[PDB]
Amino acid sequence: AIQSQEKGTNQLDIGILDTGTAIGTTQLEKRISYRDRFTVPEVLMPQQ
Amino acid sequence: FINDRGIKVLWEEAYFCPCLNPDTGHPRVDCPRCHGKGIAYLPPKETIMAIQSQEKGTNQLDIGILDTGTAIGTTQLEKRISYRDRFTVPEVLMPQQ
Amino acid sequence: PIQDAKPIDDIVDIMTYLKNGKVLRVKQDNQGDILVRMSPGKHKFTEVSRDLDKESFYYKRHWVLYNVSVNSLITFDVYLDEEYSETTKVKYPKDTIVEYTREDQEKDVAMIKEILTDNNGNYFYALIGETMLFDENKLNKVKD
Amino acid sequence: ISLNPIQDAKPIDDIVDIMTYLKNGKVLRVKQDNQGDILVRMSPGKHKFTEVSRDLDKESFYYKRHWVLYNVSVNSLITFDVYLDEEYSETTKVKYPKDTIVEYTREDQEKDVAMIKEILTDNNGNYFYALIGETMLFDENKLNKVKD
Amino acid sequence: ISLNPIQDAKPIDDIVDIMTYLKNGKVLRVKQDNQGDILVRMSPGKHKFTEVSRDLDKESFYYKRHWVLYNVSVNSLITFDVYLDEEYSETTKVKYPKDTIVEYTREDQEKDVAMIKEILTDNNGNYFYALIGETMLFDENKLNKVKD
Amino acid sequence: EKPYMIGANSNPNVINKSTTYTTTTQADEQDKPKYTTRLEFDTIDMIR
Amino acid sequence: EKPYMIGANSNPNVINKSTTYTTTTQADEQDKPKYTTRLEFDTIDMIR
Amino acid sequence: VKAYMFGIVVQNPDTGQPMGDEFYNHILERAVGKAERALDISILPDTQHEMRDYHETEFNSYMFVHAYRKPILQVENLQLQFNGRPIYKYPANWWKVEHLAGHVQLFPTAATFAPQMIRLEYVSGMLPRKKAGRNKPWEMPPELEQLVIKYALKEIYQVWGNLIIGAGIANKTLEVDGITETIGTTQSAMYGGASAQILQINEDIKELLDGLRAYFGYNMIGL
Amino acid sequence: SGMLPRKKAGRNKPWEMPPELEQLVIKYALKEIYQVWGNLIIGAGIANKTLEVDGITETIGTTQSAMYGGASAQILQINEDIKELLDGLRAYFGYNMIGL
Amino acid sequence: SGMLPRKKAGRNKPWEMPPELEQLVIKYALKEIYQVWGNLIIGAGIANKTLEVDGITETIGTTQSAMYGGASAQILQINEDIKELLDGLRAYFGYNMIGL
Amino acid sequence: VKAYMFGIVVQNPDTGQPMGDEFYNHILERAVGKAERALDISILPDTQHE
Amino acid sequence: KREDVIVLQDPYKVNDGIEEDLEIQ
Ligand SMILES: [Zn+2]
Repeated sequence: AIQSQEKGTNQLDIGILDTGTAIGTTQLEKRISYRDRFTVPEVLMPQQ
Repeated sequence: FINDRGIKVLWEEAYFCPCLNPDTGHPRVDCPRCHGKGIAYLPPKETIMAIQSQEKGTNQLDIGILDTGTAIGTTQLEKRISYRDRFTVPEVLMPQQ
Repeated sequence: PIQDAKPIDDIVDIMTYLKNGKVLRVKQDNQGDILVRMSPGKHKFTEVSRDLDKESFYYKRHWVLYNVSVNSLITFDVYLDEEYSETTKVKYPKDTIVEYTREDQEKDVAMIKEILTDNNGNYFYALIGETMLFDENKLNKVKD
Repeated sequence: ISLNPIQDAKPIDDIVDIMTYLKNGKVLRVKQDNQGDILVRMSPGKHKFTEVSRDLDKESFYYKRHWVLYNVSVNSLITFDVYLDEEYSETTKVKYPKDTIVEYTREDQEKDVAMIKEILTDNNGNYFYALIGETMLFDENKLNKVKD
Repeated sequence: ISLNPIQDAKPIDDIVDIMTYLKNGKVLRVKQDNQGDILVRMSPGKHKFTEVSRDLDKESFYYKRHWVLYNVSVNSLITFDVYLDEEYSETTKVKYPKDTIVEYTREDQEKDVAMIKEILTDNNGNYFYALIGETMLFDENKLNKVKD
Repeated sequence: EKPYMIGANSNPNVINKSTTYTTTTQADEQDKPKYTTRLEFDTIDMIR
Repeated sequence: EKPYMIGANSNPNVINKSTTYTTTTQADEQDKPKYTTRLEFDTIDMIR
Repeated sequence: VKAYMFGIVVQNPDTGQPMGDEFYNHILERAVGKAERALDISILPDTQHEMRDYHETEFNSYMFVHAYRKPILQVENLQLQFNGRPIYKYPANWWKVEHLAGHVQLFPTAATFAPQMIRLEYVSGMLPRKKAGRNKPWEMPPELEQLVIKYALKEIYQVWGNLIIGAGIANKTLEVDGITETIGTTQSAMYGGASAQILQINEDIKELLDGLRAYFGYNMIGL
Repeated sequence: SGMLPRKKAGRNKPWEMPPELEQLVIKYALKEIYQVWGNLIIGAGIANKTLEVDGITETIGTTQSAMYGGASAQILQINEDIKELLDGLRAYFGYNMIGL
Repeated sequence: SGMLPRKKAGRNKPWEMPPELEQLVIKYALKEIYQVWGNLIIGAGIANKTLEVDGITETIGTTQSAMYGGASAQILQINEDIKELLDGLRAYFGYNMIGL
Repeated sequence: VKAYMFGIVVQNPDTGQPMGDEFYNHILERAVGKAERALDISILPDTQHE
Repeated sequence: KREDVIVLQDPYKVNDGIEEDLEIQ
């Protein structure tokens, strides 16, 4: 499960940057670790 | 629900104009696609959208007065908006001096 | 007569010409003129251009996708882009509300049925319900 | 086998005649763009003042209009069409009023535009239309209106 | 002891014939990918315009279709398969339509792929399949489809 | 005399009805009222 | 003539059914409606 | 029917279709049929070929006959037969009728029972009323018009009541991004969506129907 | 057969229409009218509603209910009057008798 | 034995089917249909539900209840009509008698 | 039957399958049977050897 | 966010020839 998904944009001298918070909730017995990675094939995101 | 509470609005997607200077990375002052802004736009798409919290926040500064404020909107299903997309509401008129 | 206009009647002919790939000019009401085109290549879809002038070394047309409606084509007037004439220098356009006087000195309104000229440039106009020709002065442009 | 022609409610343009009628005390009906149709009146007696009523019907024994004092504006009269309440009525809300340019199909299959000079009605309440240059009176369905 | 072959609803690819049929007023049925199957029609009378209905069945005395004005797009017609509403029907939603390449087991225990050239039906409503190079007509259970 | 019967419908069909926009104008108007109950505080009881 | 009887089932078995993804396309569509009650404010009463 | 439903449109919720006139005719035909039994009547004009038995007590009473269907607009034939041959066909001026009750009686001028001795042909029904607020006994009273209408509306409301919201949905509310929409309908676990109107139509029919049976009156047969 | 319109105020001859039959017919008419008007006050079949948008909120509770229609109060009061009105008027005509 | 289909509109001979038997059988059929359809509106056995995810919330309350099924209102109205319809039609045939 | 249910459509929620005419005919046959018992009647033309 | 610092004209929408509020018979 995933919630609060945010595409926070910061415009800076280096350029634009995409960073935001998304809150997720797992199943039982699963022990996630720091800097684990997830990918959602179903959901597509537009970029230019 | 969305079609009921929303307002008719023209949705036009955004894309960087080809006229950008390849070396500096900044746009031409005037061209047909974008009038100095570095971002062009596609043809509009008629759409119904809900809007809330509309604010005409005024900042008075040495450069002059400036109009900037937050307005929160909620779309229909299956629509994937992108950063710096543009909307215009013909129905609603705003006074300026 | 004047060769400044050759409107298309049937939408079928319009689609046939679009299949051939020839550009079209589509008028609007109180709005800019439009050019319409069929995209080349594998995928076929309509494209439009807000520009009107002929392509040249100093001027190139811009094309983008749009969901053109058949209603516009069937209703609005359509021409071939290459053979369109910019203007016919006449006071009154075709299909315009005008006022005149009948043979019995009775005033009546009508729309222009035909626009004509002689070899010397004098322009004659024919109104609906009136077979005879009318001078430019004899007509009156009715206000909307 | 018909009924005689019915006059349309002539709008009044000149402010002078409007004020003269008002001073005479004759009722006026003002078509406000934003908030509907209202009646305007001059108070009887010595204490002269303008009054408004939204009792928007002809006065009747069973339906007596109530008048509220109001500060009617000159600009309101000028910019808004005004009619005499003796004339303006539900009797004939004709789709194509007199002096209106309408499009009619002629027998030669050529559409022409003509201005309605006379309108009348018959037993069934139909709207017979007279067009300049023709004697035969057309019907509602045959005609068409062109706007702008 | 059978029923004669049943024609499949031929999709129409050429836009020109689609527009010609539409101008003739014959109904069209458009299989939209996102939001289901709809009917498309040209308005009768002088006021020509396209109309849509989701009254997705053959017209019947007890079931009359309602038509809403809509601005149908050319691209919609091109990218979406369109059928004549006189043909497209529930009568035969065959699992293996005509011209479809299907895998069939031959008597020598060697699976071969052949294209269905003819399909018919019998008293029980079964789907007899004709495959090129063979005369005997196969059944639904024997065959198989290969995709991609 | 004759019996009063409903008869046939008369409303014609209308297509593509556009919305009404209130027109801007400097001219005066009159605000159409509604006469009904009013709510007020019991200021005497507030003093108490 | 013959009595109408239920008979046997016809639905075949299906295994490993995949989800449907709405296909992206620039082409136009028509938004399938629902005709039902609408909620609105009593703007006249708001004026009051 | 639509007039009594002034301001209500019966329309499919998932598509713009309204129900056609044919359905109304079909319902109306069943509304008039239900009324024709509910008060024992024949209402539309129709021609009847009727055979009746010979009962001595009524026969001696000026040949009294109670038609199976009423009212009797008129009588064409009245004959007595033995084996299909007319034994005696009476003069036209002799026989006389009571239209509303349908009594047929004969007034001649200058075992105890047998089956199907006599033959009767007559037209049963009511003519449309010619003038307002009035009707002849041989003429359709205004109440039957309204009664048949109200029977039809009972069916139409039974159909329409399901199309108010969704399907069997009583209470709803959507809350989206601080927006809120909320509806509570007449539909309930123990009452139907149109059952408020249906109940009121029953209260209306009961007043109407009872008051009209007094116009025709009770039936009687000797034994 | 029938009744003449009443000539003088508040009075009627035996051959003359009493004003209540006029009123009674009116009240029977109003029963139909309220059976119509009760449906159209807010949409159809809507008992309760509340709507909140952008800091403005409204709530309305109609007389409509699952058990009774929106005009049911008016109809039921009309019945209460008609019954009194009709029972009293029957005393002006009286019961019907026939010999046997 | 039996009845012929009705030939002329709104009429029937004694040897001819009255339209209500057609309607009565329809209403008996609809009783079964509604006894089926009432189960399938939302899942099964679900009376009330509300679901809130990520700032969007929905609440629905069905006609289903512990005491009455979702279509019970339609069935109970069908009974009210059938009883009137059937009692009236029995008067067309009448009671049965046999000597002894 | 469908006409009387105008605007209501019944489907198997697990599939796109609405009930076919077979069920309706089957139901209607037992309905006309039930009415045939509800009044002591014969309701379809039928020869009898009594 | 509102457009104040940079302003562009309303987009050029393609019009339809269907007259608004059109009578049908
Ligand atoms: Zn640019």
